[PDB]
Amino acid sequence: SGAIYVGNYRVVNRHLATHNDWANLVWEDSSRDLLVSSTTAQGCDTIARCDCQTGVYYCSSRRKHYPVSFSKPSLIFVEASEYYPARYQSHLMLAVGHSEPGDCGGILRCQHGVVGIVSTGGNGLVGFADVRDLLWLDEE
Ligand SMILES: CSc1ccncc1NS(=O)(=O)N1CCC[C@H](C(N)=O)C1
Ligand SMILES: [Zn+2]
Repeated sequence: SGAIYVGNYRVVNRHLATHNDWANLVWEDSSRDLLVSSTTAQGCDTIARCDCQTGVYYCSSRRKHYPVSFSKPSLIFVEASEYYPARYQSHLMLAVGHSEPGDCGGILRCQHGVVGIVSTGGNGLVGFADVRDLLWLDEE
């Protein structure tokens, strides 16, 4: 579990969105595993606007933040899970690191701010849904 709180927005994995998230929906995209809802209080996270390929992510299954090297956002095949059928997920970055299903939502960050959230994994890999292209998270 986990979310990004920037401005009056809450960014979560689409597959983990609550009924309150859907009832206050701003934008969702199943191909990216992302959903954004509106919030009453202002959040403290800042979004990175950069092309870093190194950063640090939070792994809840280890209670630890790990430094990682990650690939550029791409279209990657993701196997069938209890949340989606086998499909191509877009804007996904891969890294070598520990992950378990419940680790989804952990933040990946660089020196500039939040880069994305854990979305996929398995066998010593972890995948992150990038958010750096969503410029509208910084306004309105
Ligand atoms: C951190 S997710 C994870 C980690 C380790 N083993 C396995 C997994 N699970 S998964 O990769 O099948 N995942 C399950 C939840 C939905 C995800 C999606 N974005 O399509 C796919
Ligand atoms: Zn950066």
